[PDB]
Amino acid sequence: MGIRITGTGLFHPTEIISNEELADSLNAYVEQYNQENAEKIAAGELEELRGSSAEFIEKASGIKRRYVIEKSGILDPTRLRPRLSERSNDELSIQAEWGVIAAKQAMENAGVTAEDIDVVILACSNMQRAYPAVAIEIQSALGIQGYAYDMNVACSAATFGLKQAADAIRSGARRVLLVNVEITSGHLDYRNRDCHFIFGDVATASIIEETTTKTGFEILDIHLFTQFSNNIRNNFGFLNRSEDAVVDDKLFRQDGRKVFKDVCPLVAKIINAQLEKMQLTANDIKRFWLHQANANMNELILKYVAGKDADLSRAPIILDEFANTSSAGVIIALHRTGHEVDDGEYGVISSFGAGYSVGSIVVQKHVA
Amino acid sequence: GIRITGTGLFHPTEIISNEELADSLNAYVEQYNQENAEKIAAGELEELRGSSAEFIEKASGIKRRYVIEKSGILDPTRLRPRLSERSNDELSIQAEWGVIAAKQAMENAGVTAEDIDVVILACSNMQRAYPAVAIEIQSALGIQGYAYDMNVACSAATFGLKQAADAIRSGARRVLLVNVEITSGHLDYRNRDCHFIFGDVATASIIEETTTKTGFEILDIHLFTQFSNNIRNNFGFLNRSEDAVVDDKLFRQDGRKVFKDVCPLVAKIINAQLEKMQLTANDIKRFWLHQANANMNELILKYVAGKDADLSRAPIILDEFANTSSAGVIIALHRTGHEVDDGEYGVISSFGAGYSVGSIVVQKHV
Repeated sequence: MGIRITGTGLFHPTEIISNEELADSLNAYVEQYNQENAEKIAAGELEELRGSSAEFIEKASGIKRRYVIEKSGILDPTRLRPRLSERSNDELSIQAEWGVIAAKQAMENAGVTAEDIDVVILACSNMQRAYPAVAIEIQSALGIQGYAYDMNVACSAATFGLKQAADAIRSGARRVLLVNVEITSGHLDYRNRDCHFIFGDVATASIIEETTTKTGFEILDIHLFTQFSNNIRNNFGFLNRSEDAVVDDKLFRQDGRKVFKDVCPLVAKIINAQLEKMQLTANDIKRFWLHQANANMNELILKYVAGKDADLSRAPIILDEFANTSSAGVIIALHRTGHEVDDGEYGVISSFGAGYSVGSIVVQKHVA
Repeated sequence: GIRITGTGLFHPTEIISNEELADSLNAYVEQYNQENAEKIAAGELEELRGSSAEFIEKASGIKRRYVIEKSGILDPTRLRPRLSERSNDELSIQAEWGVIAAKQAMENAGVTAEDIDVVILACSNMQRAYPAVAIEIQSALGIQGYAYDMNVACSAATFGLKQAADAIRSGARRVLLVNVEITSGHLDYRNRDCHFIFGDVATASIIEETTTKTGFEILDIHLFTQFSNNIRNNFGFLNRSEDAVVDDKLFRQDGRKVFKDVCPLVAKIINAQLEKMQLTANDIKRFWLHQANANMNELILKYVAGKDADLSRAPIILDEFANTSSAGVIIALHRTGHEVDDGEYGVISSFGAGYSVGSIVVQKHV
């Protein structure tokens, strides 16, 4: 009791890549590859590459576009990664800069200032460097005094981060700033038709406070769950240098079919057990804020936990515009539609994905 | 009551002595300084400087360190360990070490996998971004619940202990906290002012809500961060997109500035914590401090206790392990927790990069 999400913030870069631009770009790479390797095709030595299309992407996921940090290099079929420049230690890192922008909006929405915050958690799927923690970089750019740390549970990092925020509040923290900064274009493989469309870039932030007198979503129950799986994995890391690594697996890899099979029943089972635990039915939940990877997966999970005739409207979809933003997804959804929940009504925040990880939070809105 | 009831320790097999390391770097610089003579006498590339086992020990108190693979580190044409990519079906290197340390901590604590609700990997460098290595560790141990990766570099262990307590305060029975530090994988062996600092280790700890198990009860925690570039490594996943070229993808430090900044900061945190808890420095049986610089711990101990405080109160293990980053303070607690008798108090304090400081007052219970 007494712990509320009182504000959220959102930043996305300016440039947009539509499905068609992305498909056009990969088609060119696949075409050139299949020419250059034609004799290797006819020989069965190397595997031929298959193009993609806007319809195949949208039908597979519900994604239509995504925001990206830098558009040219991603679409450039001879580059297939954003065109970025190294920054000097004296300027904000990219990740710290995005985090600060999202975080200032969360703070302004919650009506708090730097001196009001005690903890800064950077919770996301990939940190730009190991030390000093980018969370501490964000913390000091904002002028916040307390402590900060980086934390990684991939797609579920925001719901784990909310639990850790609530845990620190129970122990004495007044207010926690939770920040998720996902520059997925830095570790996505744009050569692969099966994953090149999945992810977008974004930063989100949340202010979590101990309060009974500010409007916000009070956290009622948290279920976190992990179970190791290699069905989503990125083997890039600081030991690749010492391994003299050669395997081409240093970016996002996924068996999408197995993830879909494994995670849908996992999420629904966790949500249902949580609702039972809380003496609530699915029809007491005004909004399900679900992970934003795949609208079919969401509709599936939604129709199990709720009725088959539940209104589309109760599980907001933002992935059409952002693609999958990994840990940031549920926060985007909450940021865009929390206003659709009435005073006293209930909501569910649930992330799921890599690691296998699942986090599920029951909340109830209070208006001050 | 929340209590540290077991610790565990794994280090790799091979040792590198200061003399072996100094010999190796000296081979590297004498040879480099030959390949680039037209630039030593031209002022474009500065002449590189060697060192010695004497310089190393005086600077730090370090005499040796364990490393994951010795030959490639010492080889002046390579200056980094020789490792092999493992397949996904194999325990990764970092999960493997953390498991070995975890099993020992569990055995010392008298617990099995089924007794553990949370697994935290708190260390200075994760081997990969996802799936979290903590989840690989939890799986391999057969633990149920949830796991996650957390990074505050040198202070990861004390920050991790805090999150362990928080998680227990909110319903967890028991937390396994693991620190795995393959510092040889991001150290710059070309640089005479840092190439000796770090060693490799894995440590683990069990934290429990209990009033009946022998261990160290957590009485107060104070964590602190404040951004500093005085310790930094710019290696990361965006390096490829930056088409990065600066030679800064390894550990880098301004050793003098960290010494001046950190020493008083830590003593101030400790002193303030001591006064908060109705304690004097004479009440503290043992100070388990970060294990980076023996002179730094010497000075901190005099900064908080008497000029007359005997070095027995602040155990040192960096002579054998070198600086083990987050794990260092857990090695010291593991090696000398027995030196504290029932009802006596202790202080666990790590500090370092980020500027981070974490400090914990404990009291031993039988």
